Amino acid sequence: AKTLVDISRAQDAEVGDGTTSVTILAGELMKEAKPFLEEGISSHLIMKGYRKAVSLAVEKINELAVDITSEKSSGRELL
Amino acid sequence: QNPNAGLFKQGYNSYSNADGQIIKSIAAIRELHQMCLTSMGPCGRNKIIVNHLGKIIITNDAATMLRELDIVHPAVKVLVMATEQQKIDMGDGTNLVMILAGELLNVSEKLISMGLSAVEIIQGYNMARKFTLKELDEMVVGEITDKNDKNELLKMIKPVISSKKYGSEDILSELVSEAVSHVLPVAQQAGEIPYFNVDSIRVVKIMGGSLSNSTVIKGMVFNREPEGHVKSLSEDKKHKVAVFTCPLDIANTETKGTVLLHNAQEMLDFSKGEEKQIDAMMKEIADMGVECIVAGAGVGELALHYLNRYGILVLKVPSKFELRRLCRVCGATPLPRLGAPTPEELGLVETVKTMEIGGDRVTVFKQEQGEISRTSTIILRGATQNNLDDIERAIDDGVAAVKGLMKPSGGKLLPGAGATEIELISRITKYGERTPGLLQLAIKQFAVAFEVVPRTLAETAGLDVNEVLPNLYAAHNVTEPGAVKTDHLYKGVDIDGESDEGVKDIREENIYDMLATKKFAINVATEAATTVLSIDQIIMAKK
Repeated sequence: AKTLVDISRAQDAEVGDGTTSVTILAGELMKEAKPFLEEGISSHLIMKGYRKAVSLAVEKINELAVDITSEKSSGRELL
Repeated sequence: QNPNAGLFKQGYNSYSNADGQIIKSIAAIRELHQMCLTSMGPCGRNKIIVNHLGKIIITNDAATMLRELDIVHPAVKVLVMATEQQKIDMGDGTNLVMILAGELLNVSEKLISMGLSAVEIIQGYNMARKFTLKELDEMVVGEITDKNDKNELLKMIKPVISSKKYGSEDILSELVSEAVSHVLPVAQQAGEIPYFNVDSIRVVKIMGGSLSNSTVIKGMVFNREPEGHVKSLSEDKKHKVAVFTCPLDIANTETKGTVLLHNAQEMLDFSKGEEKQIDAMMKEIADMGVECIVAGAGVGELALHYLNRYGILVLKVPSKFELRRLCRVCGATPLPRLGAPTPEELGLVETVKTMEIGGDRVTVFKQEQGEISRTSTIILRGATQNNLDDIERAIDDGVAAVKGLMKPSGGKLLPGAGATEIELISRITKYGERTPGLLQLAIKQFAVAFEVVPRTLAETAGLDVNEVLPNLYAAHNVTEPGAVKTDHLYKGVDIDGESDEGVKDIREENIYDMLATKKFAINVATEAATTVLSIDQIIMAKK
């Protein structure tokens, strides 16, 4: 559980926002993996399943995140 | 009222074979055997251990973990002492020695319960060990030419980083192999004089950045401040460096010599005396061409003022271990006195500068061409402190792997990733039916004990034991329509992680195991299990 505190201190340092949400998301992701242990699923495929989901998530966030400069806007009208 | 028979000594602990202590001793090792089963392999993980002093040590290496764990049963201490044999000599394979020695006791448990004598169990492993040593010479596929090329080092270093830290093996291999090529001179076909040591590669770390932004320095890297208004020296060639054990201050008497002021008359004489004496000693050093002074002891206030006017870089290294590696680069030597820069004892550095790497400005120590350095340092960067400390322990295992390139069978290699342990099964069982007598029981079980390596890699990877395991036996055992066996000898054990059917070939990823490391690990694991099986009684006393 100290790891959740260690990543929270780095969340407030390198970023400064989402210190509480990063621990809840890591804890809820831990809660979703609880029935996986009771069924006998090893942790290797559990790690590779989430690492692939995050890889597909970052690619989707870049599509969801809108950063525009010369496209139908300028450095002013956007703000 | 109820007496006790069998103990004539004292109320201390007496462990005899009558109650099956030889099984209980293995059961105590089995508790720590599964500990190493969660270590070896890319699915392994570091263990968090809090020292009695309130210090947290995090490392993936199991041999380092054994030093941080309190061992109770002395039978485990025999395996710990045997584990240090693998860490001190070859520096790699500690997971192969401990897990195999624990499995050699597991397969021997079936022989003890069957009624086979423990003496014939030891005699069977001694005959099976000599049969294995003869096969390891004929199982060599490729051989390292010892070219010391950067591309040739990436072949050996990649599997060493593997089964420790996964996914960074492509980035870390370029960082480790670059520092190895810096400390190795230019030579070929000469094994008389050793060159590469275990201290030639220093590992430093800093918070921030990533592994892709890390670089490799050809010399020692210092993370401290220059301690003066001079940030760095010039680019001129062959700067002189002087190492001083005496602190920087006015020359005093070796015995006592405490400065005291009786009256104001002695105040102006002793204050100006420290100003004239230090300036006279620092001027003679700067006139000889020495632009850098290494002070092992403390530095006075008036000393830093005169070094800034002469443009001399200030460096303080209190650690004597860092001074030893400093002498191997420039050639400087610590002088017991102050103010006598003898040119024979001085060193020469090509380039010394203060650059900002990782967010903080550090003063490094490196070279260019001349005065070739035998010591290098790798700068690590990353946003995760837990994974950063694990890489520091993983590089140290890679440094010892480069040392295994020396005369004792350094070039020869065997296919790894479970391909070696499974192939030994068919070769030992071939000699089982060849050797008549009661030795067939221990020889066959000696080959079955090698099944723990492929089973552990398949179990920790989430693969079904009932699926991959029968495919591993069919991979190394095939029926070829001919006298000469052919096709795939490269089929190993695959960790998967994405998807696959069956197994994969070792020739694709070029994951190989050194002969000197594997051959030495078998002899240690055999003698370690020999000691445990030979002990039928253990006598202990309470502390």
